[PDB]
Amino acid sequence: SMVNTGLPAGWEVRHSNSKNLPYYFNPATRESRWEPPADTDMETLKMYMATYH
Repeated sequence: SMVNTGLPAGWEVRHSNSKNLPYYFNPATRESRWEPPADTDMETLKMYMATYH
């Protein structure tokens, strides 16, 4: 997986095998994020989170 995300700096989009949402793994802290938080960069996500704009 090789994408740009305006996620908070602990970014890495993972996703469940059969269940339908992603989960955002932090590599540098043992933690994860579920939906776009206040520390996120929506501008750098609008180019990501939607295909048509």
